[PDB]
Amino acid sequence: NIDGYFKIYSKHTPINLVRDLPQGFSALEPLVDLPIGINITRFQTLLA
Amino acid sequence: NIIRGWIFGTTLDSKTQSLLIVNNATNVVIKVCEFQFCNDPFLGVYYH
Amino acid sequence: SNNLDSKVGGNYNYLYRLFRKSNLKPFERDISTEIYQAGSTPCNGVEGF
Ligand SMILES: *[C@@H]1O[C@H](CO)[C@@H](O[C@@H]2O[C@H](CO)[C@@H](O)[C@H](O)[C@H]2NC(C)=O)[C@H](O)[C@H]1NC(C)=O
Ligand SMILES: *[C@@H]1O[C@H](CO)[C@@H](O[C@@H]2O[C@H](CO)[C@@H](O)[C@H](O)[C@H]2NC(C)=O)[C@H](O)[C@H]1NC(C)=O
Repeated sequence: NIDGYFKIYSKHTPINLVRDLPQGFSALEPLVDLPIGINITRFQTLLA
Repeated sequence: NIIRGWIFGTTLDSKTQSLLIVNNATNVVIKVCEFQFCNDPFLGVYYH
Repeated sequence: SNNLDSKVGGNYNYLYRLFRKSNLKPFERDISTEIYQAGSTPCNGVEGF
């Protein structure tokens, strides 16, 4: 989140891991830039 | 598809703005509001 | 905009921030309506010295 420009980069990799963050290398491509203009100091994920 | 989004913000309780990014089954929604978040937030599924 | 934003009794709809704990960041927007303090005392509720 820079100057309200909340920037998201992402990647999706097909894996077969069972219980760890997969060891390897990949680079995330920028997808969108949101003009949100707010204070982001904390965050929390949403689960099903 | 168990992780579906995030809450971002300094105070997630309508004293300030906050960002919701949430991928629901139909269409992902991105919103910046003085949201009044729940103490334990989630999304629920009927199984079978 | 004196033909658009001025009223003969005073157009008091146009607010600005008069107090803040410190300066804000480039293109940030402060909308907080919490009571500020000019003294070393804490302050609570709607008003105080
Ligand atoms: C974003 O929100 C955080 C959390 O409220 C702010 O941190 C506060 O900073 C002020 C600075 O004077 C302190 O007096 C408060 O005690 C801090 N609060 C907490 C809970 O740490 C932060 O300043 C905000 N950032 C911006 C740029 O507005
Ligand atoms: C996910 O959330 C979106 C946004 O709230 C929902 O989109 C709504 O869909 C209904 C039914 O078609 C429309 O009447 C509303 O106007 C839509 N709202 C907006 C803001 O687009 C969507 O239905 C939700 N999906 C699920 C699975 O509940």
